[PDB]
Amino acid sequence: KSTYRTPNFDDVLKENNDADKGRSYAYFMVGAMGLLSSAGAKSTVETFISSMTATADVLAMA
Amino acid sequence: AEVTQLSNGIVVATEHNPSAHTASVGVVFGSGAANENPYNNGVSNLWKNIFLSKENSAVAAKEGLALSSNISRDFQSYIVSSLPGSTDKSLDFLNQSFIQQKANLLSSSNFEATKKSVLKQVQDFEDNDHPNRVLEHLHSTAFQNTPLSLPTRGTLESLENLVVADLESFANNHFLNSNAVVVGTGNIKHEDLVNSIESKNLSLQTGTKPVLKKKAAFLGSEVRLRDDTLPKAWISLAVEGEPVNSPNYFVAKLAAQIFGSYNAFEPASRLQGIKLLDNIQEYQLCDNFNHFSLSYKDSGLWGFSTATRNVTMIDDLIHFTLKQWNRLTISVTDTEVERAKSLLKLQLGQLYESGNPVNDANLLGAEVLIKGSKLSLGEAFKKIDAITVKDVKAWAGKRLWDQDIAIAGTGQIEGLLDYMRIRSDMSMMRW
Amino acid sequence: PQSFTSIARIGDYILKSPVLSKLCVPVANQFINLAGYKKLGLKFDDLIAEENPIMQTALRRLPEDESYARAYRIIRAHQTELTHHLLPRNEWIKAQEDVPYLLPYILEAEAAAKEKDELDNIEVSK
Ligand SMILES: CCCCCCCCCCCCCC(=O)O[C@H](COC(=O)CCCCCCCCCCC)COP(=O)(O)O
Ligand SMILES: CCCCCCCCCCCO[C@@H]1O[C@H](CO)[C@@H](O[C@H]2O[C@H](CO)[C@@H](O)[C@H](O)[C@H]2O)[C@H](O)[C@H]1O
Repeated sequence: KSTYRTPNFDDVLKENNDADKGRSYAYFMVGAMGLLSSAGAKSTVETFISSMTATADVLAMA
Repeated sequence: AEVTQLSNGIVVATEHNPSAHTASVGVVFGSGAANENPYNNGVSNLWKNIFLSKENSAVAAKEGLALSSNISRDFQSYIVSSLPGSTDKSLDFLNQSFIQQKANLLSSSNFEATKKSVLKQVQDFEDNDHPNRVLEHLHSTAFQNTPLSLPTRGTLESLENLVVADLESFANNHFLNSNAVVVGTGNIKHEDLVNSIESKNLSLQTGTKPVLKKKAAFLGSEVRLRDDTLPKAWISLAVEGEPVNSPNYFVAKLAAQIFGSYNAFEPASRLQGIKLLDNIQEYQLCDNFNHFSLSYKDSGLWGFSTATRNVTMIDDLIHFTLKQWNRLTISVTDTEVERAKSLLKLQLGQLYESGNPVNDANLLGAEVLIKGSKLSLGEAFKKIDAITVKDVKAWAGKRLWDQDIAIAGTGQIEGLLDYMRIRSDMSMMRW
Repeated sequence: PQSFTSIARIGDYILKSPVLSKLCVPVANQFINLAGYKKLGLKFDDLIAEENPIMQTALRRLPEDESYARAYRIIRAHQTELTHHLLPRNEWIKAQEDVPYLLPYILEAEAAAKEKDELDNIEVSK
């Protein structure tokens, strides 16, 4: 079989609907994942940092 | 003095050269490998060889003529060379081969002998010509299932299945007056040629238009022909480029000139004003590389080819090269653009102002078939000098930045990383 | 850090000036004798830090005979140093022998590197 005769990929290849569908979907997915991870990371860092602030039993205003 | 173009039924185009000592007359058809199918692929290449067959060449030689033929993707040519005086003898041979003869050249013994000849020819190319074989596979994967994917020499499978009838079918469908241009280059006048052509009569399939089909499409992909028994790794990589007559035709050619060509064994080549050279010479990442901007009627390919014995550092070769390409979009300098202009002009001048009539014949015919005329260096140079840094950045941001690539490689390519690692390098992280 | 092209520029200026030459050279001679490298069998050029491209280019271009000689002086200096002794007086490098054998190779390499940098950053005035 000739190496010039490329195998069939039609079952996975998108039709000529829009050349940016794959890109836009992928970039939204990656962007939202980056977004929520940043928010998660921020909340996690603050959780630890705030554990070092004055505890509830030492705020005695006497 | 400006290249004449006359039509009376048959479009005749000439380019008189007073300094030329020879003359070339021939016919260029606006059909090439891109007009074949996967099953008759190689038919044009077979035609070229029967035209250059001994019987046909001996006849021409007796008359003091030399035959030349070139099979391209968009076009096909058949040229006869002779002294400036024997210019009419060329036309007779040309007329004979494409009007009188038919069953003479397509005889059982000539066709079979020619077929056997191109078969061994193509087998040798696929077996030994690694850099060109790889470039052919780049086209194949980049434009797969599209006209532009077919190799110009044809494939062994389709070649061994070809019969005289296939040749005839192609000839009847493409060797037409409406799909042709008779060219005249070297030392010859337009009137001398037009009157000698207008001297004869007939038509041979008049008004008949060539067959039509579906347009070329670029597909981000790759084909890997690993062969660990070969001494090097040969790689070709490219993005969708510019078709002929594209508004960015020259901007793309200039962009390719920025990174240019290189031969590690040539002292002066190592001293070129190419920033990529600072990165690749320290650990000698390659033996050579050459950037290109291939242009066709429906599409094009912009990228480079390289050969290397440094099989453990292929990832660095590719990485540094693509990082340099990234620069065309964000930081290419004015001097890089100015150096490219000068060298592009020299390249075109060497291509168009070559001392070869056959070369001029091929270029003239191909261009007049596509745009009806041939652009002059004077106009080309003006367009080139008008290109700015902003034009290069605008073009790169469209064709290079975060764009799909086509890859082809053979030899010791274990070190060539996966598609995505290479594809990710088409851009840089930004804030 | 300071280039040899710069050291030579300043130095040559002092040397070509009858006034400064009479005032600086004697001080330099005492500075060199107090340095003591010659007492270890070394020439000043043997002292130049070599872990940089300019020096590696210079050392590669140094003719074989001188390269073998430099190797010996460096090795002998290390051996003498580790024993915490100086070489016998007759083995000390004489002032006449304390020649800048590597300097011309260094200056040439620096000039070439400077030009490459200039050419790499040239501006075009249209
Ligand atoms: C580094 C060790 C911490 C990792 C533990 C992960 C186990 C899952 C539960 C995490 C809960 C702790 C915080 C919390 O309650 O936040 C909760 C929100 O949690 C998230 O969004 C979690 C998503 C996980 C993202 C983690 C990114 C990785 C951390 C990198 C740090 C440099 C509540 O948030 P809040 O106090 O309301 O602002
Ligand atoms: C430890 C927990 C902390 C988690 C924090 C999450 C980190 C999120 C990082 C998010 C985005 O980082 C961002 O990524 C995108 C790719 O996705 C980069 O994009 C780059 O590549 C993309 C894709 O080829 C190109 O389209 C783009 O033009 C280019 O700039 C962008 O320049 C970078 O700025």
